[PDB]
Amino acid sequence: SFPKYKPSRLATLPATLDPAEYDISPETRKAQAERLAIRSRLKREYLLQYNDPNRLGVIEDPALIRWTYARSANIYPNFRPTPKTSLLGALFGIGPLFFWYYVFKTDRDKKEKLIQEGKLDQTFNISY
Amino acid sequence: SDAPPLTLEAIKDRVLYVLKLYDKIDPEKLSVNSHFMKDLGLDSLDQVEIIMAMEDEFGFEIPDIDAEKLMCPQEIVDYIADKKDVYE
Amino acid sequence: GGVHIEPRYRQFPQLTRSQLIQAEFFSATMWFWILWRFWHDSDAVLGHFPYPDPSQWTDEELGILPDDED
Amino acid sequence: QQERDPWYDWDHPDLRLNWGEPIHWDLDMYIRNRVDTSPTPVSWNTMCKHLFGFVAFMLFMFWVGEIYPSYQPVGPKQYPYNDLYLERGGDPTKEPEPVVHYEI
Amino acid sequence: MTLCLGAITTLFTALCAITQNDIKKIVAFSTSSQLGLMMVTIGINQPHLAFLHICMHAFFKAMLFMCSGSIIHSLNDEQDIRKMGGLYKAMPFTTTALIIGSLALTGMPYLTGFYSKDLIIEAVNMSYTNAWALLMTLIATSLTAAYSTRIIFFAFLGKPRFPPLVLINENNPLLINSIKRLLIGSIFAGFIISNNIPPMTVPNTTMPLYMKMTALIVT
Amino acid sequence: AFSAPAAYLTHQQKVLRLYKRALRHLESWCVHRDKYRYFACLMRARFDEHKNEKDMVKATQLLRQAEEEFWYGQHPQPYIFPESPGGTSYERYECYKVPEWCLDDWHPSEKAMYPDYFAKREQWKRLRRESWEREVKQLQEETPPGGPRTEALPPARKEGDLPPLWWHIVTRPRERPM
Amino acid sequence: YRHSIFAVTHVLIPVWIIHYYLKYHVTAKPYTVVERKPRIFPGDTILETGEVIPLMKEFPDQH
Amino acid sequence: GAHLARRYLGDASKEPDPLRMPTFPPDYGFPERKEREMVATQQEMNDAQLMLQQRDYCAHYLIQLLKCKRDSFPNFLACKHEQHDWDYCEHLDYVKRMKEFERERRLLQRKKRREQREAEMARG
Amino acid sequence: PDSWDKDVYPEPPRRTPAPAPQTSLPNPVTYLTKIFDLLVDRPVTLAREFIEQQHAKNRYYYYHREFRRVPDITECEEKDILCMFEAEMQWRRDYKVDQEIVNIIQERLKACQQREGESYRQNCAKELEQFTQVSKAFQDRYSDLGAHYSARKCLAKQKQRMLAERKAAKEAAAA
Amino acid sequence: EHGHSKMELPDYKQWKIEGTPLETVQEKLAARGLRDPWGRNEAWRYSGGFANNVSFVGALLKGFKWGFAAFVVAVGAEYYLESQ
Amino acid sequence: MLKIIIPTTMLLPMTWMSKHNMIWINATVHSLLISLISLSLLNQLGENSLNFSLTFFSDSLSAPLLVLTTWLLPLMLMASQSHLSKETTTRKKLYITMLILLQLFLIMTFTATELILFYILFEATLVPTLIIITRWGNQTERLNAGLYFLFYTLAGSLPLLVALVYIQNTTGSLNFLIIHYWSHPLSNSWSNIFMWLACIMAFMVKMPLYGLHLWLPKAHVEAPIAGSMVLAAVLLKLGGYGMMRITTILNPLTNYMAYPFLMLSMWGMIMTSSICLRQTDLKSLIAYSSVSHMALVIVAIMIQTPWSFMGATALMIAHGLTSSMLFCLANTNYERVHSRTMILARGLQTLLPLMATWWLVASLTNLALPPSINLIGELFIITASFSWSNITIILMGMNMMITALYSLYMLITTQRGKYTHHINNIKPSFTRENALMALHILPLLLLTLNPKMILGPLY
Ligand SMILES: CCCCCCCC/C=C\CCCCCCCC(=O)O[C@H](COC(=O)CCCCCCC/C=C/CCCCCCCC)COP(=O)(O)OCCN
Ligand SMILES: *OP(=O)(O)OCC(C)(C)[C@@H](O)C(=O)NCCC(=O)NCCSC(=O)CCCCCCCCCCC
Repeated sequence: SFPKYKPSRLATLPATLDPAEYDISPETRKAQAERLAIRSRLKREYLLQYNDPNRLGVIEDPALIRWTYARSANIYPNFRPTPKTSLLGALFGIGPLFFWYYVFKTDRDKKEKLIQEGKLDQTFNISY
Repeated sequence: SDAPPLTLEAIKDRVLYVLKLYDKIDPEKLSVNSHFMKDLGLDSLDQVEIIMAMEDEFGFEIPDIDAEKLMCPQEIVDYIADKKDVYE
Repeated sequence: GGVHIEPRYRQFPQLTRSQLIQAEFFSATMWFWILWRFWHDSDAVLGHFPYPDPSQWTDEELGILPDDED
Repeated sequence: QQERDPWYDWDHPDLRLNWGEPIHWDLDMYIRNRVDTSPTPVSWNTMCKHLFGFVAFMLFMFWVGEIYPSYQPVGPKQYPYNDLYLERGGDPTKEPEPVVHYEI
Repeated sequence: MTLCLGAITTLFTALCAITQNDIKKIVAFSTSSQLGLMMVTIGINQPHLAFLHICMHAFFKAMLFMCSGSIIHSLNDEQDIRKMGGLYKAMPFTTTALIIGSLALTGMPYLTGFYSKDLIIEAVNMSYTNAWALLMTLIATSLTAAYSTRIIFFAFLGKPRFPPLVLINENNPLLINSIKRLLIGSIFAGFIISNNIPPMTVPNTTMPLYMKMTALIVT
Repeated sequence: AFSAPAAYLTHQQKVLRLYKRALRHLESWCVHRDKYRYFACLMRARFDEHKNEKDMVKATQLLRQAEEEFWYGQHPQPYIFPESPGGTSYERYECYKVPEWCLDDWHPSEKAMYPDYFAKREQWKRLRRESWEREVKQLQEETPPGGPRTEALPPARKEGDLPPLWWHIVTRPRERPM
Repeated sequence: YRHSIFAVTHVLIPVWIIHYYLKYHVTAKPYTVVERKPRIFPGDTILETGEVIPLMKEFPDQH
Repeated sequence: GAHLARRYLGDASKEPDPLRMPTFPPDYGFPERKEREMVATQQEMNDAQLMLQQRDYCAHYLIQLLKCKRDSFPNFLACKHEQHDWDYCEHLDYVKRMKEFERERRLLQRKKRREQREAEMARG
Repeated sequence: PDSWDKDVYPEPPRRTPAPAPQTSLPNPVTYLTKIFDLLVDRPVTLAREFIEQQHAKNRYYYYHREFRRVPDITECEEKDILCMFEAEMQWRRDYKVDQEIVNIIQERLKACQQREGESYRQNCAKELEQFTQVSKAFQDRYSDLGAHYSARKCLAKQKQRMLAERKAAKEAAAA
Repeated sequence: EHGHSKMELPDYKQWKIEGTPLETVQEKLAARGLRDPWGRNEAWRYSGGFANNVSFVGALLKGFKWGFAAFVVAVGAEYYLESQ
Repeated sequence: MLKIIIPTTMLLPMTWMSKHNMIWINATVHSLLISLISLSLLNQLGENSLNFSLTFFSDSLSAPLLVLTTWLLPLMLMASQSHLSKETTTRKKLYITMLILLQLFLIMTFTATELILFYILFEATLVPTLIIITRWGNQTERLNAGLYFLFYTLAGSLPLLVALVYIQNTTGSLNFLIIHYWSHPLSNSWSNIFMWLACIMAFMVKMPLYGLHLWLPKAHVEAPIAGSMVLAAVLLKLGGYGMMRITTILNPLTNYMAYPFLMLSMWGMIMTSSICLRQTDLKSLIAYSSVSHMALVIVAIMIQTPWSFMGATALMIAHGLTSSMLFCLANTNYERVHSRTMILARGLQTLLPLMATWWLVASLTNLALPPSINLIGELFIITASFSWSNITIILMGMNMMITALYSLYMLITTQRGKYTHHINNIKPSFTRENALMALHILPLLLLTLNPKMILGPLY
């Protein structure tokens, strides 16, 4: 009996504290086998391409290209106008603008009123 | 730094020196090719304790995946020599 | 720049008497300076001027009349 | 990517990535030079609570100390020439209301 | 604001230093606490005293860091206080230099840290300040003494804990001269500077006996 | 690092790893050597109480409470070796490691210096050139259908053969190149 | 000899250049170099005028 | 502290307020009320340009100390008598301030007791 | 030095104390200043004498440019572009001159603050007042004109100020 | 010129648990029925020049004797010179 | 001004009648000579201007831009030498002809005594850039990018022309001197509001304003190196110069109408600097940095104070130089790796130390390290905005922090760390690239000695 550990988004659960690894089953073992099989196939291909004395360039990585394309050029064709996207876009693209407009307009109206009333003490304020 | 460059003679001497201080191992029966589990009758926990002793004596820690498959003093000497790039 | 000193492997390292006498000299001069300053200017630690007791003062010089005048 | 295996023989040891494996959508956010999600010896909520409590207690006690200051049993310091009027601000043509200091 | 910021900074940094295992991290939190004390001095309207503390801290903190670096280089790039043990006799010059530096840092009387830090505490005792800020300054002084004790004890007093191959060496003229110049500095410069500069603040001539010495009992 | 990882960790490997981690963190807690020896032998005794244990179910019930107890008292600032993945000098000299192919870009005036070294380099290049042609066929014949099930490579089985994919293992820059 | 050459070519020449620049060009323009006025205490004599600043009020000396 | 404890746990109005001192007339104690004397005149006390907070009633001793420190410069340990005299004058100023503080404390005590006695007499 | 005007840049007589050594211990400052003089000032002075005689061997002059006055924007027809151009250039030159006047006053104030040491708050009240008046005048003349300032905008600002002043004075007189 | 002269190792028979705090450790495990198999290996940490320890106060007072001697000599000289 | 215009035109017959192997040398030498000649325009007066003739006039706002435009062409030729090696002589001469025409159009644009001629050349600069982007572009999206870079600009510039001629029907002249001298206030009316919008949004598009900046990452990524340098250095400053020229007629309506654009530029810089933090492409990151800097310039121009104009001019010059250098460095990496991805090629300091030093200096200038002219412009704009309103300092400080963050992120991702193992075709830097970086960076550190030459007419 000890105080327990609570995982969070920025503090993930340790591997040793994951009960899922202790629920060992034959299909889990086969899944790990095929996972390491595909990893070994990729490693073998990369090592074959990497140790070649005739290759004098850059080993093009399909995964990096896929990552860059999905991040940059695959966004709009998959975009769909949904209520979530609509409200999120409207908020994050309009709200800050109107908030800053309100703040600056209030400040400048206050300053202009103070100037017109003459109670500002703008002495030595030559450079503007 | 100023550290002297160690040789495999030094590595083997230090490994055997550490193993002889292990009272669970009779100093006369131990050799550079003497296996730990069969020739010396040591458990797995004794092997991991030996690996920890080598780590403390040499100042670097061997990864566990590589550590569990070090069964002879010569294997430890060779692994350390490959790690530290020892010529002669 | 210095002299050659070899490793020892589980015994005490080789020490030159030069560093020993230098360290002892500097510790001795630190303690001598501390004692000399404590002797010559002791008011820096234990003070020089006494702290008067506020209650020890009498009512004559504190401007107090016996509760009847003003 | 900080919590990946550091002893594995990665193709990109600094990045800790392998050639051909799928790349996380947010890889450039976890690159060992930025936010890392490695487990901590203490639960995140506990550290949050402790830090917030410490900061709040310090601020509250600073406010209390401002409310209840510490000082010595002395009066205000006395300055000779009308509380040093001429050399603090100037204005010599007004003849300020004079104050004189009580010798005790 | 400056007084409160300095007080919280010095308190928190000393408290963090009180239990660190890296020597360099300990000295870093020490210098952060000293900067917090400097900011506290600024907050009580004593600028020249803060400048004097800057000048003395330069000497003794730089020499402390050089001693730590000498130890680190001696033991083959090791910084955790769990792995340097008995170095009082293994390295005598580094030991005595670090001892003198820790004494000056803690405001041992008539050293370079005395002439600044004791005046800092004396001024903070009799100013219209926060009670909390004064309390945290006193606790920071106590924690400074405590972490100096931690460094000396864990690095010089017990039995050795470094790897068997002893490579401890000190006989290099560059290191010896560089350490000794700042040793002479941290010994005598406090007195020399304090007695050479013109008086730039009103002295605290009269004090209660307990309030005059409170830094000593705290340390 | 040198050994290719297996598909999984067996129970024995997990117990050994937990034992080593517990000993290391206990050493971190117990600074002095005699106290560490006493408590480490106590840990060994408490660890071998169920060494001769029989069934896997409650043995896996164990080594699970042990993980929680270790994580509760894991010394949040453990000792780390200087060159370990958390040490103060983990990747200090990675800025000094220059690949060998850079030497091919050297000016002929630079290669006039160190001529014997470049002669040996040419010999090594020729040896790699022939050995690669042998190695590719050896790997092709040896590998099972569907590719390797593990990232473990076979050794050389003939007289003049060299281990497959050896160039970028033996030509590591150095541990401390400068 | 090395230290003599060092002091000649690393201290003397820069100080010559700086002194020439300050004394003949920087000080040519007004208000470029402004000095804090030296402190005047009772009993001091001034070189240019020669008068004597009077002493103090003869305060009662005790302890 | 003891005064802090007395003021912050006892009656607040029983103890003086440092931000409002003095709260009583200066002739309220005795009618003589001798006046403090400043030795240094404005001209010499400005020509030495000590400091704006060093310009107190102890300025003459500070002027003497500065005079020596300028005069006997290489031997920085030459003069201690003027430093001692300046410290003594500052000590005297501090004890005068403490006298003022205690005077106001006991004057407030007397005023409070007089008011309480008057209220008791009115009640009876 | 006659390189600048003493009336434009006033300086106090610079009274300095005389040495009054109370000890027989020789100071290092005097010896250091003597050796510095001997090794630095003499070679520098000789080089300057050589350079000055070389300059005196070949003497030639340069002159300050004088600008005549022209009709300003107030006496300028509404659409007469030529007189508007002349008045505009005159106004820009006057603006530059006023900027340099403010610069001179600011330099006076800075020199006063540095020279007076610790009694600057009292001994620089005259310079502070002078700078206050000059800054007030400059702010009235040229502030709030904008990036595209012109003589017409300055004239309009002045006219608005005079309207306000006249209205206020009329109200005060008839109250 | 470096440290290359073939430094020799000591003999492993030199390290004995005798005279070290490892006796206490061995006795405390023996009360429970246990032995430390690596106790001898660490004996070198208590064998040679490491056999003596200095207290914190002793370390602080590293050069107190010579300093006090010089201080009293200087004080005596000052007294004998001023009272002339 | 014909002494600069005629040699630039004569560069065309010299290019076309040169040897098959001597075109680059001739073009570089004569472009450098023309830049040396154009350096004489830096002598300005505190009075109105340098009125050469009825058609062309010069000012201390036009002179630095003209000098930079003349100076950029030799750098563009040096950068374009490499990737055009396998091109036929006719097409190389066509590329040089496009660059020469672009320089000529910019040179005639920056004098432009009349607003209609300014508009004509300002829109004429669109054709050579479009051809350069859409013809000698490596990737397939160039065509798409070209369309963007076209239509956006025209969508902003077509109304302006209308407004321009409308002004001539009401005032009778578009000559800048008469427009300045005969200026009258703009009353608050819907007609005047739309006239203001038509006169402003033409230059707000090409700056570019946040929300109208979408064409810029596309055009900068898909253009060749020389197109990128000419787009980032000079073609972005056309909007700022046009705004400075045309704001003299929009008063006092500018004070009322600046808010929608001030809000978009003040919040826009934060958004673009944040976008720079998460970018897998070097060229896109540099483009968004350009967007942030030009948003700050927009704020400065809209504030309309002398310090604002000085800061805007200095920032325009410094940003042009720094962005050109950054694009050149990224192109030197791309010519080796052929990828244009930040994370793939790493640890290049250990392989190319001098190029790493160039990267460090370029990032330091982009980070606005004092006393560089970048920081002079930024500080002047910040002070002017603080005078405008005291709350703006929050946004400016946030932008400064994020700018330093992403600049050092650029430096660390590419130069520091461990090199990519499987990349072995990283040859030592040629003398051409090193000379290109030196010629980019030395003018910046020389202009920091005489800041008054790039501070504009309000100095
Ligand atoms: C990439 C996108 C950028 C494109 C921006 C385009 C918007 C520019 C602003 C509107 C363009 C046309 C404005 C008219 C040009 C000015 C000419 C002028 O001043 O004449 C006006 C004419 O005013 C107009 O005709 C305005 C009518 C506008 C009709 C078309 C409206 C287009 C959309 C306007 C709303 C959007 C505003 C912001 C633009 C957002 C684009 C992102 C005066 O009328 P008079 O006939 O002379 O009468 C005087 C006697 N009473
Ligand atoms: O023969 P070997 O290959 O050496 O295998 C060793 C062993 C026999 C133990 C193993 O292979 C085996 O077969 N075990 C059978 C059952 C078993 O051991 N089950 C696990 C027992 S759990 C346990 O030992 C409790 C540990 C509690 C202590 C935790 C440490 C906490 C430290 C806190 C920080 C200091």
